[PDB]
Amino acid sequence: PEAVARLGRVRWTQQRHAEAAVLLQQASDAAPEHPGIALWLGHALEDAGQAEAAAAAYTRAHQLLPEEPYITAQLLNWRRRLCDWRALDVLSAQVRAAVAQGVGAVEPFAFLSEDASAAEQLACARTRAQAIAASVRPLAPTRVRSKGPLRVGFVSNGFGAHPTGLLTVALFEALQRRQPDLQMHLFATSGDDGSTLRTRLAQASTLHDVTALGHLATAKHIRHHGIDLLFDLRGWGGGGRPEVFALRPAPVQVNWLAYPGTSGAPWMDYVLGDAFALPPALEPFYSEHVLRLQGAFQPSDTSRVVAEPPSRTQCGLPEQGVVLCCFNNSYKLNPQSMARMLAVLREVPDSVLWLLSGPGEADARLRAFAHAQGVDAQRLVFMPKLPHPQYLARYRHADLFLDTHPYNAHTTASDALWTGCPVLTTPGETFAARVAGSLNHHLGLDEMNVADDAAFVAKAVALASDPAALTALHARVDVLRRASGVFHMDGFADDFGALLQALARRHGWLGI
Ligand SMILES: O=C1NC(=O)C(=O)C(=O)N1
Repeated sequence: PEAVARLGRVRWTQQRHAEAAVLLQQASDAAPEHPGIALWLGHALEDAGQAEAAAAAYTRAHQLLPEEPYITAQLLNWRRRLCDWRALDVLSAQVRAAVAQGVGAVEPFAFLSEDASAAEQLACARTRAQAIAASVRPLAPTRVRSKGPLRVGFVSNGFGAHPTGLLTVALFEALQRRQPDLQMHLFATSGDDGSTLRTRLAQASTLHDVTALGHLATAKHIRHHGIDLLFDLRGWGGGGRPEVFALRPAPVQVNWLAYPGTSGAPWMDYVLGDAFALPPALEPFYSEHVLRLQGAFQPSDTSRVVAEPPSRTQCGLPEQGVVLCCFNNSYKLNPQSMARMLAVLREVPDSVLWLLSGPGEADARLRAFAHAQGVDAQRLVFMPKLPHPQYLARYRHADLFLDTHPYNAHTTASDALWTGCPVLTTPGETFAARVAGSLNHHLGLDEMNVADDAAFVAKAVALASDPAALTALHARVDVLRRASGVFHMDGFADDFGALLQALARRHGWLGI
């Protein structure tokens, strides 16, 4: 059992994931009390795409080492992803308690899913950042160059058909064309996926494939290019590499557009946000010194021709009736967010709720939940996984997009609005809970940022039972869509590049 588990750990290392699971299973069966085993069976199954089973292992892992914070955090994040709300209140309290005593175990990105103040979030991101910052030894300090073309770098694991590259690409294209004085460098931590996004990016910047490399080497590689300002678009989220940034390969390091919160990190100099999503009230809760673009913090791909979707029926929708949708990551679909969406459904009879098909049995769960809330399960409709262009097309059948709290739709909110679908949100009290709000505000749709849950249901019921007002809202989105600066990458470029040159001067750049 102790041996098995390690062979199967070997299999794990050499992507023979299928057998890793069958070995680790064989171990777990024979020694069902061994927490370390339960724990490896769990990462095993997960990476063999057996979600439900994977989470079952973390449950037992938790039953065996109840006082263990890291396991508890891992279990909660797994249950959110599967929309399994058994004991969510307790689990959520333990994770927050850990952060408070931290130790250390809560991953900051998972933590974004919790009902937690901007303060707890800072505590959490600082605690993590510290354990990393200590175990590492920074590279020889350097300074922003005095003379010349400013070298600006961005590191990300989604350059290509992913959120990051998918938001930044028209931006990178505008900057090549409008900000010649800036030299744009993309350090891509994932390989060429053959997406036209990946080509475009490579065509608009100098794209370095550092996918082969390790933390130390990556830093050293960035430093080889003598990058003056280095943007972390990663951020505490999956596909590393914070330890890269801890080596401070660049003398100025900016947290932007990727991780919707503070880094808590001593190696991170600036965060870039906006007046709305990061307002003065919230600055004390950022370790970075705050910068702000003139408009919304988020760019997007303003060349996308939204395609034509298949008929409502071929998309599983009925023909008449309002389609309110919430395309978002499953972990964001919390009890509070589902309740308020289902409340709309109850009071507006005709009507339907369109969701992304989640992992494991998430969809069965949300069905059963809808029924518990006294709503026909048939009225939830689930979209499968689809290439961006076909996915993006689906918003054409959407009537109103209903945001989640406390972790807003981010790229999906930008996607809706671009296709012309209004987005309803309740801007909360942390950056991540204010991303929709900031798009709406900057687009001019303040009436779509409402105060609380009751207001959310009220506004949505208003729109859903008055198609006249609803059709007119779309019309309004459309005007605002082409006239606000939110979707003017050209202006966004000019803004960014100027704010970039400014930062550079403060750290002693003499331009030219
Ligand atoms: O481009 C996307 N394709 C998807 O299938 C999806 O779920 C999403 O959020 N974004």
